[PDB]
Amino acid sequence: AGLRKMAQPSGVVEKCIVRVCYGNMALNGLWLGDTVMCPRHVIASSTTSTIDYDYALSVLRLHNFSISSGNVFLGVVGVTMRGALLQIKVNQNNVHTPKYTYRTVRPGESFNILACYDGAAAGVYGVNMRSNYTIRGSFINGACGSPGYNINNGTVEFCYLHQLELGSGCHVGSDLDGVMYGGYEDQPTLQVEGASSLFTENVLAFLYAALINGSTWWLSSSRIAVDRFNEWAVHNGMTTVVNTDCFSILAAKTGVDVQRLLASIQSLHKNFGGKQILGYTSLTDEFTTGEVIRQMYGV
Amino acid sequence: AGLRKMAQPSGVVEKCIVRVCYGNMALNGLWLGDTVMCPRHVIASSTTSTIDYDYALSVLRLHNFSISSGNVFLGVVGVTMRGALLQIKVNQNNVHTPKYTYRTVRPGESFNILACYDGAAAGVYGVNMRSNYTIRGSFINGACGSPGYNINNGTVEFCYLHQLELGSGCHVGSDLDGVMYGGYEDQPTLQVEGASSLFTENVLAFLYAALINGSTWWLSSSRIAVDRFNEWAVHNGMTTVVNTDCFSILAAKTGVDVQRLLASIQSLHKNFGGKQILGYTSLTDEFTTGEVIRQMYGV
Ligand SMILES: *[C@H](O)[C@H](C[C@@H]1CCNC1=O)NC(=O)[C@H](CC(C)C)NC(=O)OCc1ccccc1
Ligand SMILES: *[C@H](O)[C@H](C[C@@H]1CCNC1=O)NC(=O)[C@H](CC(C)C)NC(=O)OCc1ccccc1
Repeated sequence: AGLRKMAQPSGVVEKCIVRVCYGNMALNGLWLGDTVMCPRHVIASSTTSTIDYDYALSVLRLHNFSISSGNVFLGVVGVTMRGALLQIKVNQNNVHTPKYTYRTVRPGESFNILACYDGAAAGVYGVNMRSNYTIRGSFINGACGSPGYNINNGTVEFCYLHQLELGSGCHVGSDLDGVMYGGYEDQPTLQVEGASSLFTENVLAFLYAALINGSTWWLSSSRIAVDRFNEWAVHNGMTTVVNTDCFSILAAKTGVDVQRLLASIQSLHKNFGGKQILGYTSLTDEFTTGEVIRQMYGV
Repeated sequence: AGLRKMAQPSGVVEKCIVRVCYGNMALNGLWLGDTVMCPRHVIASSTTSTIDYDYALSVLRLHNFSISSGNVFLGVVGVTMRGALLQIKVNQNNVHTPKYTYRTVRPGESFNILACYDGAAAGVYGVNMRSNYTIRGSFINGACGSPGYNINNGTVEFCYLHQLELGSGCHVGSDLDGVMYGGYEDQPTLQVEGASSLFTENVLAFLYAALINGSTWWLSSSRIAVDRFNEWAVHNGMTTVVNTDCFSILAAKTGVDVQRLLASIQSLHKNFGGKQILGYTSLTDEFTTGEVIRQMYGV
């Protein structure tokens, strides 16, 4: 019993973290095979104005990099621009490289953050990509380059490298192709986050978890159809429901259909805060159907 | 920016997990040196009526154990009772044993859980020991023997091995000395959790984190002496405050003294009136001052 937001174990990723320094900047990189990937703002000069990154690369000198795995320093052979990342070729292969892939995550999907400082892992926690392509992380100065990952059947799927914090305190990365999530710029100029909405398909998963754990006080007797709910959602800070086949096994185990949970969601919006669900805010959207099925029933 | 309940990286503990099977029982053990520690109910022939564990040990057949680290099987040399644990001497030293200590945690303290099934880590999350010596876990069948840990200066401090779930779904372990937290029994008979109170010093830490992250709408201009607050606390489900030295740094960073936060707690203890603080709709006691200082300022 219980429901907790968990991270997948971090050991296989920990041995891939390096410290990457250039000039006055220091952040983290991801060392796989004979390449280190890191946010390109490590080569930028200090300025609140816009950075011409092609110019910064044109004046770069390879001997000004300092890249280290612990107290072992890696020699730099070359550098390539990769979107908002640098691909740095080094003279040593990481013998602890796991089997890995890259994958760009989509809104509402969960993954794991390995928060790193000075080229070493400090903390690990699960996150969920919001509708405005930000995550609700915890990062302070020095965290850039911290990776996000999922572990799928022995292969590490890398999906995020940390890049910046917005004025609201939420967090933005790029994928490992160098594409910034949400299209935000890797620039120091002021940008404000897009509007954020609760991810309704994840709220549905959370409410099924609550039923399985014996929480029913919030359950409506009424029903509302998916498309009518979706019309209400986009005026009330919630995302539309697109996928429902994923709920079939949860509806079968609990005896409760999606239309009943959608009506419950509308009512919870009306006395919002009056009571928690399993000790959480009643409209919690950080859990996916997959995470719930794993925690309730196993892998 | 941000505040997240996070775990310390799990890599050094993952290499210590083994699968321990006996008869119809399957759980997890902790392999350090040439010893495997696991909950002694692995040798119980029921978990349904009161168990004479000394008898169970006296009729044990060493060969009926199956202990494995991945696909490496460990030979059992002998078995000793250690409180609510078995101390199993095995024929191989774990070469990946980290530097480690044991320590029994106290109410209000945080640590990390590595949830394990079939002798392998599946998830990691942070917890905080309640005043009734239970934790807010997520565990299903097969999780017993999952360890709790902290890491300090590269030394692993083991403080918990998972033992049982109480009727309400909260979770109980033993320390690595074999002493059950809270004096609960490692017996299948009926047990109910004791009364629980919110840990006020942790609620204070959370409100300081909220201030550092720009959440101030709830902050009282009024204040209340620690004396007066403690009279209210014991009739309102909260612990008394005696240590305020742990807030000196946070009060200096924010300019807000403890007495104003105590008045705010009184106002917020019933509800947040429909608003949120760092995403919460009710007070949380899961964060210590140490976690908050680390996440806001590093170390
Ligand atoms: C890389 O370590 C850093 C991570 C930030 C630092 C504070 N919390 C974080 O997550 N990223 C940057 O400093 C980034 C560099 C740009 C060239 C992309 N800029 C940034 O995040 O500053 C925006 C900001 C505004 C207001 C408060 C805090 C940060
Ligand atoms: C060890 O794997 C197991 C972990 C429980 C199982 C369900 N969630 C857990 O944390 N511990 C026990 O099964 C324990 C055995 C002692 C009483 C000897 N008994 C227990 O936890 O209460 C029984 C129970 C079983 C299944 C669900 C809820 C309670």
